[PDB]
Amino acid sequence: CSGAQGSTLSFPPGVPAPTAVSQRPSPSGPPPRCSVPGCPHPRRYACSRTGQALCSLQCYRINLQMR
Amino acid sequence: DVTRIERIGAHSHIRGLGLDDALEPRQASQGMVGQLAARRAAGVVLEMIREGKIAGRAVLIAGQPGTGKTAIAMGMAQALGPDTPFTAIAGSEIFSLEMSKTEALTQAFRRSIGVRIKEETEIIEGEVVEIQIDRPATGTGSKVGKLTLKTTEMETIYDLGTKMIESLTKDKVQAGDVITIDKATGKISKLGRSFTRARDYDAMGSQTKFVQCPDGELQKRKEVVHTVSLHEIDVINSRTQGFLALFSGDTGEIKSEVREQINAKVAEWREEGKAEIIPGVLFIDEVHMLDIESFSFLNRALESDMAPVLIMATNRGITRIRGTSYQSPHGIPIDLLDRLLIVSTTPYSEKDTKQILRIRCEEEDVEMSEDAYTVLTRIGLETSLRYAIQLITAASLVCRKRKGTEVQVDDIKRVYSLFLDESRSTQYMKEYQDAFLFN
Amino acid sequence: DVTRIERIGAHSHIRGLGLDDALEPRQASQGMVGQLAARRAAGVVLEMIREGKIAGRAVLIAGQPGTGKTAIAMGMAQALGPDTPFTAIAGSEIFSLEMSKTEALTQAFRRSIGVRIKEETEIIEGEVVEIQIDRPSKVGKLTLKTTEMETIYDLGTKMIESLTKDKVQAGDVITIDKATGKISKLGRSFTRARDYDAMGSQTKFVQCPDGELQKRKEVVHTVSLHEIDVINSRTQGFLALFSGDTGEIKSEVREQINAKVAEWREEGKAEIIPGVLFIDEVHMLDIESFSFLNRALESDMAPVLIMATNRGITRIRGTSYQSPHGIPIDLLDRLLIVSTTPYSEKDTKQILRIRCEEEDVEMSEDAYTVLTRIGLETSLRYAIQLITAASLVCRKRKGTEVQVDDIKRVYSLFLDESRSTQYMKEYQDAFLFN
Amino acid sequence: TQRIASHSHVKGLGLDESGLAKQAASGLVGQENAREACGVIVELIKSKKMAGRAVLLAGPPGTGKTALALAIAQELGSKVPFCPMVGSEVYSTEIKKTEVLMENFRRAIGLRIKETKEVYEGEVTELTPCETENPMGGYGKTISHVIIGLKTAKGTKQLKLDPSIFESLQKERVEAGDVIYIEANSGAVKRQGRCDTYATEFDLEAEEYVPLPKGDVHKKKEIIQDVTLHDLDVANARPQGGQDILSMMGQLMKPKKTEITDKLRGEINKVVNKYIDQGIAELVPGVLFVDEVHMLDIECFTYLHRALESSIAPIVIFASNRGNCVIRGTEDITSPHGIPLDLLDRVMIIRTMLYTPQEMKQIIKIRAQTEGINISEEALNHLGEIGTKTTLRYSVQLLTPANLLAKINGKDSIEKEHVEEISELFYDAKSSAKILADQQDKY
Amino acid sequence: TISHVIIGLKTAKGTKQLKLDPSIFESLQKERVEAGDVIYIEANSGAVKRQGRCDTYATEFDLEAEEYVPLPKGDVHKKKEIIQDVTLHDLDVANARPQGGQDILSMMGQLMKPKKTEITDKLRGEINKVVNKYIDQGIAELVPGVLFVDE
Amino acid sequence: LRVLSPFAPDYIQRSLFHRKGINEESCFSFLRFIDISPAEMANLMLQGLLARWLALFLSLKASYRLHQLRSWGAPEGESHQRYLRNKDFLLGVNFPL
Amino acid sequence: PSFLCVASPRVTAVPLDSYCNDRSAEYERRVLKEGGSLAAKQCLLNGAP
Ligand SMILES: Nc1ncnc2c1ncn2[C@@H]1O[C@H](COP(=O)(O)OP(=O)(O)O)[C@@H](O)[C@H]1O
Ligand SMILES: Nc1ncnc2c1ncn2[C@@H]1O[C@H](COP(=O)(O)OP(=O)(O)O)[C@@H](O)[C@H]1O
Ligand SMILES: Nc1ncnc2c1ncn2[C@@H]1O[C@H](COP(=O)(O)OP(=O)(O)O)[C@@H](O)[C@H]1O
Ligand SMILES: [Zn+2]
Repeated sequence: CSGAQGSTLSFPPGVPAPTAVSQRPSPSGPPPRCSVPGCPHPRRYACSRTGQALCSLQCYRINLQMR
Repeated sequence: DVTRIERIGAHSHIRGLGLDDALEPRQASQGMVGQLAARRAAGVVLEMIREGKIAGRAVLIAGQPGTGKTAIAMGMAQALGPDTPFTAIAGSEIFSLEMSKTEALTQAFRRSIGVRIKEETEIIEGEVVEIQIDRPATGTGSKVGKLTLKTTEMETIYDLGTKMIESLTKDKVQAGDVITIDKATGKISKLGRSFTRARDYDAMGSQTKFVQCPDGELQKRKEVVHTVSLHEIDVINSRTQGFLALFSGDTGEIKSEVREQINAKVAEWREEGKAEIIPGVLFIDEVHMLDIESFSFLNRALESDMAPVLIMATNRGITRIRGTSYQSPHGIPIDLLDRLLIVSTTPYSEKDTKQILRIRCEEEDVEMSEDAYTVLTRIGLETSLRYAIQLITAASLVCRKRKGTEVQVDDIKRVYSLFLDESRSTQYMKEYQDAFLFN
Repeated sequence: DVTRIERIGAHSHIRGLGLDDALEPRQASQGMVGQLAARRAAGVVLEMIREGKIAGRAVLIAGQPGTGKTAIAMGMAQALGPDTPFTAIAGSEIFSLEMSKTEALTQAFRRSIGVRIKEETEIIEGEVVEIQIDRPSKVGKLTLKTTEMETIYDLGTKMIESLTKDKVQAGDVITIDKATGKISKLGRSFTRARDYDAMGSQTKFVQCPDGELQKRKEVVHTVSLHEIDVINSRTQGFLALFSGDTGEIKSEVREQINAKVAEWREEGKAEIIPGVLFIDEVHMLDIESFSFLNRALESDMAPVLIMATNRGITRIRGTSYQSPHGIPIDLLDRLLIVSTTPYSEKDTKQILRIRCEEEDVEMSEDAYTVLTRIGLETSLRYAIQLITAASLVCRKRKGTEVQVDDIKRVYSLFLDESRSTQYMKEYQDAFLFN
Repeated sequence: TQRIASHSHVKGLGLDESGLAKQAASGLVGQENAREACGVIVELIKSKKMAGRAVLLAGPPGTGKTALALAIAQELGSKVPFCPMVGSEVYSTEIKKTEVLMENFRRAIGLRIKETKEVYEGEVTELTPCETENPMGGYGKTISHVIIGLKTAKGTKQLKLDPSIFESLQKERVEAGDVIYIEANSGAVKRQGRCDTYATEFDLEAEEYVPLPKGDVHKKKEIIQDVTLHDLDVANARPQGGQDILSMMGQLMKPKKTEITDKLRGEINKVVNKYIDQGIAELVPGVLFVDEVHMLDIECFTYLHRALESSIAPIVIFASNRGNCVIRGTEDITSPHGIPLDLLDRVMIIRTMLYTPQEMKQIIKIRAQTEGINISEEALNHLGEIGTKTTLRYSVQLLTPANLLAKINGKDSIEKEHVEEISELFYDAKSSAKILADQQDKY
Repeated sequence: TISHVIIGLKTAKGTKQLKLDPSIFESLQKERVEAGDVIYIEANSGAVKRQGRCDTYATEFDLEAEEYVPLPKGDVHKKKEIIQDVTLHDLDVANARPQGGQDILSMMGQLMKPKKTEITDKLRGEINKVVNKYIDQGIAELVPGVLFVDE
Repeated sequence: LRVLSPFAPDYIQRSLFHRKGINEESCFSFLRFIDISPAEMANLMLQGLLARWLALFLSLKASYRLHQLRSWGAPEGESHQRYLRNKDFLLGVNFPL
Repeated sequence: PSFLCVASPRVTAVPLDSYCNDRSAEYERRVLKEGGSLAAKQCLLNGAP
């Protein structure tokens, strides 16, 4: 409807209340960082051979050299 | 301050032919002055155009450059008025790359026959009180609904149909909108919002100026007169949903079977009284631009019962017909020149020249002294009339730049020293004869 | 052995346009000879092109047939090098069957202005090793390989939908622009090129990539102003850059591109590299097309024009009138004229030696003597055509260094104009029409 | 920097406010009576009174008759449309000669039409339908409005919207933390993408992330838009919205110039009057400038007879360098300035003169200090003499190659020896033609 | 799901099984192929054609709208060296306009008529750059020919 | 004739990102400044008039999203008077009409 | 007005069709008579998939 009291929308009992409400996700304060302890960089990807988060080929060598 | 799209141009001062009801030319009236013989003749063919009984009659207006051939052509365009079609063509405009010459002339003819239709329809014009739209939970789609409309006097409820519901919801119609619905066409239109129900409201659904609530009875008649040329009837019929071709001009060389069929059905709408037919004018200005191929089309086009009254103008002497070797009068083949009446214009006196300059200065809002008119009248006989008509505004602007209220004789002598006559430029072209290219 | 798609043409002995730091010409260098004054003038305009400060400059290079007008223009194009546009057209390339002479010239101008742009990117490039997804939205992971690393991405939902629409497999090589989120297959890794017995028409094999997986860099693109004009002409305009099927671009677009490209230059986001338009045999441009150059030489982003021409006082095409070079006088004083001169015998030896150095041919100094006389008694470009034929006659003669008897043989086999027209008179009424 | 061209110094006509012309001002020198004439033409154009009244500049090559027509554009400034052409633009393959003129006659008139833009935009923090605890009779539950929470760098706001919005917010595939916008004049809603704050919740995801909008959740401005009547002619003749097969087919097909009817011109005139009367739209009658007018043919000229008379038309500037030439598209009809006598009758002519040696030297000085060049007096006093022997354009055009040569020879200003070295390397039209006449048999 | 499709083939000379790429199986389904059809596969190109239903099934119905062909007397599998001739003009044409992309089996290719076009200068620059890459890899070799202009 | 095509995604990538010169002109450079990726461009050249139609239908969706971004903010130059962005050659939205 | 559209072809022919004598060939003309994919058919008929 639209009327002198503004608009309204209405559903018969058993229609799905189809306007399901939506609300914000609540992520961590820091973004995920590189696993190498000397590296300030974000995670770009993770190693397939050992599972650690990484940011570069420099960190990929420096990780895999010591596992 | 305000300035509309049409402004002061080379014929804007002309507003008719200035004839009395006995069809005699007044010495100065409706912006026309002098030129009695051609104005008289133009009056007769104007009366023949208003009569409209006879098809394919034609006129050629002739005489010196700058002697009111086009003035008289615009004079009769304004005397004929907006309700009857007058098509101006400069003769070059038919040399299309999109379509051949005989097509471009057949379009110029058929653009100049009006078919006039009264569209009378019933409208509902009201302010939306409330709407209900009902939609199935899934189903086949059998939508249903109700709508309510008001005026300052009356209000009512409508039970809505299936195609109405999509046309309403397509234009986001809502309470407080003022709308005008055509019952025969099934089409909505939106006039604005009323000041009332728009207070029971949200973050904005629209932003426009409000409109006052509609008055009187909620259901009322409308009437429109369309003036549809034969050319646009042919174009609409050339391809389905072709309506944009009326603007873009992209439909070339239309099938003859369309014209043959529309010539019949336009006669049927006259015999039914369903539509008026109003034959108008085609003004082929500078017709000595047409090729002998195009004149030979006019010989046999200008004998159809659907032909408009055709007016040529031209300024040429014995000169060769464009696209051939042969010399002839007006640059036209006698094959055509035998068919149409010639209206002869005349050169101007001091009296006519001064009187033309005076009516021009009136339309351009200019004050000049009688001494400045005396020197400008001399200039308009020592040189062609259009150059004198070109000093007027320049002299008014130089007068304005020195903050004078009236153009003096030395304002015109100043401007005459500043902007050259052709006869003076073509004289200076003799000192620099080594420096200009390709003499 | 392996013949490239480019091979010895008429100009390919030049390697540039040899000059010292003072723009002083060397007598013989970079594959050019003589022509000292004309090469200084070509050098001065070449430095004027490199500086780029002033638009719409024009040079007319003029002088007798065979005196090296196109040899300056092609040598100058190589001395300017790549990385700055050099549109070269014969004058008659502008008479299109779909667009005006105005348009073909306008596009030839606009194609000669290069805009350089910096662009910042990270792009993934690697062999996909495997893909895993599961249903609880969706969740998944995929592994990428490059010769230096094997690595995993815990990709999102729209990416899982996009990969499952591209149907990618283990052993494909793929690229994704990380900022844009768009997938693009390259082919299948060479190690995979056998696990099918019959293979799809669109399949192609590529090496496994190398270096870092998600390379991060800014890069420089050079793109010419005409391409920006075409891209904005219609919704999918870039197809017309290749198809050729475009013309009569609306002037409202071209003047918008001037404003935007000037604006990017003031905003520091792009820089304008002025190129060259070379019109070889300009003399056969029509009078209407010459008059168009009178405004296009004035736009504050016109190229320089270099016009070669070969004509005395001659009828201007499309008119009765006669003028220098076959060019209208109102363009000739917007032009600046550079004149060649005929070669001496001493120069003509050196150019024939330079052609033989390029063709890898050896000749007696007697054969160079006789050929220089032939190339002086008749046009230079005929002697330049005897040397290859003398080499092939020498091969058929089972020789190795060519001799005067080979030159005299080929001279008896292939005629020049002056001898051929002389023999034509002796049978004239057997030829058709005059 | 921006790069120099053949008119970059021309900043205006440099008049006294009495309308008289200074000897040298606004980057021009000389032509005083022709600059005074252009002064009256600037007043004429600024007045908005007139239609179709027109001028020809006529004079020898290189006398300044394009520089004056550009100086008029500088005295008018960017706000009024000045539309340039050569006569040779008219010979299109797509469309007839006279229509290329008629379109340029419509480019030289501008609307200046001012309107409000208002929009709601931000990252969607929540979508919260709000129920009424009493339903209407027979129905399970009912919504009065939807709340959309929107965020921008300036703050967060709960907008209230009518429940029809929720249908469109599942046509758009919206989720919390998208950034979206809603057109306040229209009620339409659109999705831009996931907000950049979330550009790390996967190592790859198939969307380009959108930075958070800045300013308030509700934005308002006025904009003074400008369109030529020719832009209205094309936008009406070929619509661009895609929701029908005629438009998609017409937009996949090659774009084509089309012979727009006098009816479309008519309807656009009828409606811009409807808005100009209401004060919604300003109008700026502009200038059409045609150079090389002698390249138009007698069919073009015989169309200009109608176009220059018509009560709508712009003020028109023509330029020509010609003597008594034959008119293009006629066999042997000689006429002054290459223009038919019955068009030449319809225009005022401004005579443009040759320069004296002192005026040429003064032009060369004004060029050098705007081409970025320092010249010695012994160079300038030679270069004005070269211009006297040759032509203005040649003697001006020698400046930058003389600078290049001077810089190569390690010096900060052009010397006498550098001017004559460049003059030895580069021939002018007169010195070149003599070599063609001497060597007549070899070309 | 579909890494490959195994297909079995028979002729009067013997049998093979082949491991098809899913793009080739998509082509088998394009041709509406089923077991007991006689098929030609061109494995170097991905061309597929139904020759007809095999005549061992010619009695599956007494009268049905299929043409039956005898079980091929030829080998299951055939090899040749073949040498392909292609001109630079064939590349300049086939890469300039968007292809028809539509192997008859379509209908958009009915609407836009094919026509000759002024193929750009730049594209020929890229065809020369791609051909240079391939003659360096030895996948192609070059024969500069002759153009002969009568009249 | 389709394998030797410069429209192959391999050659587009190798033209676009693997160049030798610090400055070096190459084709498909404009694809960095229109919303078109190498495989989408190859597919648009080889799938014919259907892929033309879908790439058109998406371009209209992209036009409304571009117009908002193009007309409601002015954050100077992207790294202090440097670097262009995706879609920056699409100027068909800057016309008032 | 709702009545200016009144011209008509005098004749309206069926689009021409190529009969061919082969089991594989006749599927191709059938596919063309249907419209050659549901994607391309929906694309013209309803505007996009
Ligand atoms: N009799 C007239 N009365 C008023 N104005 C006239 C008259 N004759 C000519 N004019 C005006 O003088 C000018 C010349 O007339 P025009 O129609 O252009 O001449 P033509 O077509 O014969 O060459 C125009 O400005 C026109 O409006
Ligand atoms: N100065 C030169 N040094 C070396 N080769 C030259 C020189 N001048 C001309 N050539 C060569 O001589 C031939 C004729 O020169 P070209 O420029 O083509 O003549 P034209 O001026 O008539 O067009 C070509 O093979 C060209 O490469
Ligand atoms: N009065 C002037 N004052 C200063 N520079 C001028 C003047 N007149 C012409 N010029 C310059 O001389 C050159 C030729 O003038 P231009 O108007 O372009 O030639 P044309 O008259 O043939 O059209 C241009 O560089 C122009 O800027
Ligand atoms: Zn580091």
